[PDB]
Amino acid sequence: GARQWQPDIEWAEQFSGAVMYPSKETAHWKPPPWNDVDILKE
Amino acid sequence: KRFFESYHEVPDGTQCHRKTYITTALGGICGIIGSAYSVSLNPADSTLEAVARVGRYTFTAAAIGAMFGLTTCVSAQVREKPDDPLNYFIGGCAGGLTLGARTHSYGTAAMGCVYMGTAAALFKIGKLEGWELFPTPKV
Amino acid sequence: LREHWVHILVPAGFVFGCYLDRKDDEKLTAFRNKSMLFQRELRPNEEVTWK
Amino acid sequence: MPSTFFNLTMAFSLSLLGTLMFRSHLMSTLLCLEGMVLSLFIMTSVTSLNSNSMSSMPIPITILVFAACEAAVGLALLVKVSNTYGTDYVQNLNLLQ
Amino acid sequence: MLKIILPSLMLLPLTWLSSPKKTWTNVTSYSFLISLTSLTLLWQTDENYKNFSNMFSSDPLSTPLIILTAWLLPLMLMASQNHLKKDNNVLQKLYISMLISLQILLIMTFSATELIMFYILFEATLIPTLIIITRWGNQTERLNAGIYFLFYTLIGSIPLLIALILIQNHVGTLNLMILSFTTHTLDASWSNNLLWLACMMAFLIKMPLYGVHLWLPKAHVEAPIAGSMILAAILLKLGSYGMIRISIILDPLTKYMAYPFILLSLWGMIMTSSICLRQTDLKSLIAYSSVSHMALVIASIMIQTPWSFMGATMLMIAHGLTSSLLFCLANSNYERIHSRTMIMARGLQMVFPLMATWWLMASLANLALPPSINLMGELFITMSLFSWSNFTIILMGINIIITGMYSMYMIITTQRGKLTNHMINLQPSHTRELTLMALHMIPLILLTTSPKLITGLTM
Amino acid sequence: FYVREPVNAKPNWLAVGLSVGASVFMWIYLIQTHNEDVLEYKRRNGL
Amino acid sequence: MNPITLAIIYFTIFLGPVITMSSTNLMLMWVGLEFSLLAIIPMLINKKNPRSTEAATKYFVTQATASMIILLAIVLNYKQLGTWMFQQQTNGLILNMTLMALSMKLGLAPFHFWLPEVTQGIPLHMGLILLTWQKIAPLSILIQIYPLLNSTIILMLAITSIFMGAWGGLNQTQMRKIMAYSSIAHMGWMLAILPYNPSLTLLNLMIYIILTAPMFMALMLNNSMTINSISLLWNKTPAMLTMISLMLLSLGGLPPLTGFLPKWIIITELMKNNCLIMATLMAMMALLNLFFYTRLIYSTSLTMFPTNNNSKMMTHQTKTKPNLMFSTLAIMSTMTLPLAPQLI
Amino acid sequence: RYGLLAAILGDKTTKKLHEYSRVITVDGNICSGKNKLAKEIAQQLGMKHYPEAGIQYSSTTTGDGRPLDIEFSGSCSLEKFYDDPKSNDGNSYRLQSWLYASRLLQYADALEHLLSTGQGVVLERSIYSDFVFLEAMYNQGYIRKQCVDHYNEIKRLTLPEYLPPHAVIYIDVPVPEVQSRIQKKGDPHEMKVTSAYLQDIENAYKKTFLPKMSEMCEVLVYDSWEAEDPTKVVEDIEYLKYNKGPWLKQDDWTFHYLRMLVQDKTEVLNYTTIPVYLPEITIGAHQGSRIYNSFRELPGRKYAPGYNAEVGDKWIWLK
Amino acid sequence: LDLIWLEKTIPKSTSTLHTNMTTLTTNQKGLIKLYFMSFLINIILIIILYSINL
Amino acid sequence: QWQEDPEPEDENVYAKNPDFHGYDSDPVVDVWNMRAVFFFGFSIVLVFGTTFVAYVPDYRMQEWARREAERLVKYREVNGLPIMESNYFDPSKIQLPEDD
Ligand SMILES: CCCCCCCCCCCCCCCCCC(=O)OC[C@H](COP(=O)(O)OCCN)OC(=O)CCCCCCCCCCCCCCCCC
Ligand SMILES: Nc1ncnc2c1ncn2[C@@H]1O[C@H](COP(=O)(O)OP(=O)(O)O)[C@@H](O)[C@H]1O
Repeated sequence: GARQWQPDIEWAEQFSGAVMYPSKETAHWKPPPWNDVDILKE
Repeated sequence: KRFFESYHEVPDGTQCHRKTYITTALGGICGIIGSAYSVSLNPADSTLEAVARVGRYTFTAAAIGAMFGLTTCVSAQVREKPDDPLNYFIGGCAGGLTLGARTHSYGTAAMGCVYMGTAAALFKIGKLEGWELFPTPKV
Repeated sequence: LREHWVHILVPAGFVFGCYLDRKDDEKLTAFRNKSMLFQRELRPNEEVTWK
Repeated sequence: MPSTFFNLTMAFSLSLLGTLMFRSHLMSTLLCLEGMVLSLFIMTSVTSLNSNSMSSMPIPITILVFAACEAAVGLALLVKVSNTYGTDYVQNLNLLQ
Repeated sequence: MLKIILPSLMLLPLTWLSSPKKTWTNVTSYSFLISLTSLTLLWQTDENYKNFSNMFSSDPLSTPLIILTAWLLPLMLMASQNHLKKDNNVLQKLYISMLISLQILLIMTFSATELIMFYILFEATLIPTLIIITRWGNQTERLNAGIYFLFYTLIGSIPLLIALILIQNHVGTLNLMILSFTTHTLDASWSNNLLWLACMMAFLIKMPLYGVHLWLPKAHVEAPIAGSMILAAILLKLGSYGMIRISIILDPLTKYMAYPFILLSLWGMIMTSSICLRQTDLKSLIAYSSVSHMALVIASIMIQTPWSFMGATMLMIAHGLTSSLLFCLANSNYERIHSRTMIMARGLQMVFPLMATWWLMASLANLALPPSINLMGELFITMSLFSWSNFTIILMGINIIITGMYSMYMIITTQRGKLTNHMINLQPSHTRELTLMALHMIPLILLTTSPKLITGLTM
Repeated sequence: FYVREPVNAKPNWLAVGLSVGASVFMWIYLIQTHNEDVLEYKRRNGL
Repeated sequence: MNPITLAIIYFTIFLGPVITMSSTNLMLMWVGLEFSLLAIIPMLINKKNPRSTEAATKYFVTQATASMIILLAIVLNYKQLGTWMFQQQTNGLILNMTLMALSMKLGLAPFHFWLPEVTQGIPLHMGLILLTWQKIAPLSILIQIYPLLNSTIILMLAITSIFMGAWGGLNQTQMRKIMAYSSIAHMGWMLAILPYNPSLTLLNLMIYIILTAPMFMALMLNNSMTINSISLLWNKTPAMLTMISLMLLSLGGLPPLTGFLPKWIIITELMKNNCLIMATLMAMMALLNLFFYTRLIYSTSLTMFPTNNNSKMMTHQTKTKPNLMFSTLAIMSTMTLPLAPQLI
Repeated sequence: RYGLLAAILGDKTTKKLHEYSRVITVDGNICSGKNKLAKEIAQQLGMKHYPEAGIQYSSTTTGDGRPLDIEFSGSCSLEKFYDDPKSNDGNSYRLQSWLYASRLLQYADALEHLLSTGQGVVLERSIYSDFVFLEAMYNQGYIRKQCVDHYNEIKRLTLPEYLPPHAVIYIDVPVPEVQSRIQKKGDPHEMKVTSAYLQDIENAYKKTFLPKMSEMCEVLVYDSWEAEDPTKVVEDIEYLKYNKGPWLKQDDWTFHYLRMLVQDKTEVLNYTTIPVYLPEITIGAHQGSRIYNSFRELPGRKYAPGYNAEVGDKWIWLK
Repeated sequence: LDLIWLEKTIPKSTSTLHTNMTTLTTNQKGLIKLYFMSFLINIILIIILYSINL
Repeated sequence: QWQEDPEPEDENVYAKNPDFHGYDSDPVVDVWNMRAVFFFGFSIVLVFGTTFVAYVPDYRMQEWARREAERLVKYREVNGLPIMESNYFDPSKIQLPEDD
């Protein structure tokens, strides 16, 4: 009848983002593209 | 350099003027260096803004330098005991407090006091016990 | 030794253990009988005091 | 020579300050980088020449041969950059933040 | 001492190689016998400590523990057969092995001649424990608890590492035998006054002192029952064993460098004892009971009088057995109740008649009822503390009154009063639950008959 | 069986013979080295 | 890559460190460093993604200026001693240059900014080479010249690196950069004992190589550059969860595992030499490194993060196996401690 | 397995390629009698005709090949897709994401057959054409905007690496006539599907899929009548010139790397499992552990192919 | 004294001290000019460290 | 919302296996996991162990010292020597710092 609490989605969310402890500005930072390739072009 | 060293030569608690001056300089020097890294990286927006930051960091550091020097020297004077880590701790205690104020935070003053003072005290002990830092290889 | 090879694991450890602890003695046998409090002279037909 | 050897050394430091203080175009840097190799080549050749140490003249040139390719690699990276951004400003090289 | 150890290692092969259905009985039955081989060390018919070999030794202080460390592995494996019986057959064999390694490591740490062998094995025990607490911990907060348990011990540990390497250079060997028969007298400098703190602080941390004990309440709360038993019975006492063997050196400084801790502990004993008085989580109350009854020990391993030391040795072995008993019965209520709250589950004796007798005897062991080693222990620490300063009785006198109050409150609001109306009906007691208890108390009754065996090095 | 057969179903018999045979060459060199060694040690020293 | 080119490059990336190590004429040591610089740049841009060109252009400029500074030291020596190699007499500033320069190529301390960024834009594979077969070369040059370098600077770069590495790592969530940061830290310990006992530098390196090489081939087995990515390891390949746990705690100094020995003997050697100031502060923040190592432990092993439904699809398909090296380098690394005396 | 050793010593894809060797996909609405054309074209050039990707296509692909239980195959129902659109649990998105993974496996298996054997490939609808179902689903209430972004992110990450279809065929029949085609085939789930939803599917192809691919590959539009006449369509394929497209630059030393990718299924869909936690996609640790700890216990799956004795593997003690 | 004062002082403070220190040291533009200058500063200080301790 | 299992109830193992001993669900393993635990637990550790521990002879010499005292007290009293002389290490052996 017990479920050692496995982490939910929210616990997981924090580890996303390009910096763990986001700063006020560094918060704006966005995780780098998984493919290691960026969208910029012009 | 013969200068900074002078701080140590005269017995502690004596010639506070020199002590405070020397301590103030070291802090200020650190201020410049610290501001420099702070400006080189995390640059400013305008030259003036950065000149200000250099000033801010320099003064704050110079202040922590002064109060450390002044408090430790005087604490020793008033207490009459020249060799005592406690003198320095009171000094480091004060130094942290100045940092706390400049940063407008009581909390920082807390950590500042404890951490900074402890460090300074250890310096006194270090000198008293002849601890060697950055020693030459003697294996 | 079939289906009982998992019951003779721990017991075997004991034996090996005892084999080593009596081997450690063999190494630390200086002062075999050269200690001051217990330095008796060898009784007839006895090889060494403590083995 | 002792006097001159100074000028060349400060030339290398002035070239040092250059490559360690970027400003816009990279090709400037690589160009500066090369200013050092010239200063090193000149100093190595000068002392070898006034030490009459002919056994070492090979080095003044090995320095240039390696430095040339080094620069070749450097420029191919540069061409690669103004093919991906087309402006070669040290300014846009910040994706890795 | 490689029979208490090699046969132990072989347990690991048995937990893995054995059938999924028969894995539990092979492991529990065999370590019961492993405990029987452990009893041979008790045969000391002379004062000379028994130096089995260069690295492995057992003296009066270690022997009473090595036997307890070997004894609890059987019990730990019997208390965790329920939870951990819902696992995948490879999570079990990991838990069983983790428990096995703890006593392998703990048996060696308590039976180690070289102090740094203690350190390497000492700080290794965290790996098995952190896995037991974090991987199988029921609550959301065990990740946090694990962090607290690793950092408080680790930050204390690196100073000891520097200190022991330091004495090796100063004296030339970390061998407890020699260090004892050699002249190591610190010189009351400012630096030595730091060495002393470096060596004692790591031991003082895992022996919760009032200042750094927050790790233990958090750790035992979410830890599984087997981890909580290990932390209270053997893990915390690792700190005490260390303080006894390390203060052989640093002989002069503790005369005056102890006041800070002694006062921290005795005032700490009162406050830790008191907050037990109103704490809603039962596992929480037992944990603070553990802090207070261990605060007495750091105040006897510092006064350093013969009686203190064996008061300490008596209490550590005794409180170890009692605490587990309390943590084990707390779990039995937790599994049927499904909540740690003390207020729920009132009246159990009405429905679980015997477990209540075990609860009563555990509480009487918790408070100092007299024909118990628990009381002999406190009576002795109390005596020496009085010798240190007659005033100490006041503070060690507020603790006795408070200790009586919380010990009986656990019995009064958990095992008496009207029954809870209809919590999930409470299934009757398993025979395992009751034995796991009987196995804790029957040894407590037997040891109280002949206290000499657990009296320490001093006497 | 498998729709996509394993690549390992019947043993790579080379991998056995260079794995088995290699190990038996190791021992016969190792055990040889020891006894040979013991001798060199004995004669080089007193015995 | 036309397999021929692959050979030429790889040979150079391998002739590069080897010439450095074998030669004594410093010049020949410099060109060994130069080749390594030329050989690594092509591989770095193999994907040729926009991030990559940035990586190489940074790595190259940082590497090139340092290479030029190392050459200047050799050129200056040539005039202070006719020899082409550092000697007892060498002017102190001449050696300090070589320390700074070589500490840039190795990326230690206040020059630690390039490494984390190039480790972020290169593949996991070329990440390993950039971290471990490119540190051998410069370190060789330092280890050879140890008797002559300054104890003060090294220590400052050592301590700084330890701190920068640790602090940097705490915030990072990208794995490539967590490793880059760890390498900065370990590199720090290595350079701390160089002035005192070079032989231990070579142990604190090998162990780092025997620890990092398994760790990265683990990160790429599932090619996860995110902790979230490595956290779903339990579904993609469950067995590596056990050893990934021990290797990362081994990378930090926890006592039962092999990783303690490098820190333990470095501390023993520094205390033997009396740096009980420096050694203490290093060991303390070394403990910060384990915090971020264990935070990853939490996500990957001790706690099971939620996974996407398509993960079931990847399970179905046979998982291409991890090379044997993983095992042999995971065990020799996680548990050799019982054999420390012979290692040192 | 294929490796640079093999590439260095012969084994080049270039010498295994022939005119009939191309990647040809035929895409249509839910009901274009597409199946027949493909098998027909396949029969024409001996092309290995790959069937339309299915929920259990991956299970048929791996090991025994017997169909897996629904929860083992990601718990996706096309059946439930239709009867419960805009479902609370989102079976429709999970169905679409599994479908994209299945065609990713199918396309990669197809490319592996193409570069190894050299036989050309017919795979019906492709990953490139999969988007039309999602576009239509977002057009109506089936999927929400982020759901779309998550699919697009997976598509952008994995699809570019694989080379484009050589040519694409378009068997088009009008929105109304497919629904009557739907009406007579027997399943009731296919019946009662939104006419507007079918409107959005074919519109998405005409608006985006055919023009886009009209440069990347030789699109061959065919009306229903041209269809059902495999001969004619087959003729036209044999008629088009395979020139325009990225395939032109595939030198042998370039194909090798592509081959080694498709050769590794675990990578083909590496980015299909990216840790983006949208709620429908998430297994969940407790359910996922049980599903894995159950899928892994199926006979022949506990251990790697060749090593599980249950199905009759032998020689394990020497493998 | 338990909970807040003995958790804010020792266990939590050390948590914060670091957290804040990582935030400043790791908030980097990523631009090369900035980073490089810092190399300049370093060379300068080390030049001095040798100079003053000549 | 994400997919996860519905709370698993805890079974009343006492509903089937009404003789449940608490060790395992299937009955024979339970019986054989208490028939071996009460036995190896109580029957040959608490009994054989206490027997052996009780018979450890003169533990830590405290059975020897109550006789050695008796012959020392017998010998010291009859020969008139002080029962516990006041210095143990003889004063003659000690070489006290002479000046101080
Ligand atoms: C000095 C002591 C140091 C510490 C020793 C004890 C801790 C060992 C390290 C544990 C670190 C990982 C902790 C969390 C592990 C989680 C494992 C898990 O989640 O289960 C899945 C995993 C792989 O699964 P698989 O074997 O493929 O089959 C089952 C599929 N569900 O299942 C497995 O991984 C099974 C194999 C696990 C490894 C077995 C290790 C057994 C314990 C080793 C103890 C060694 C004691 C040495 C004492 C020395 C004394 C001098
Ligand atoms: N991405 C998708 N989303 C939903 N359904 C899909 C998707 N891809 C294919 N389908 C299903 O495939 C069916 C069409 O296949 P069908 O034409 O019957 O196969 P065949 O080619 O054998 O005739 C449609 O009913 C449609 O629901």
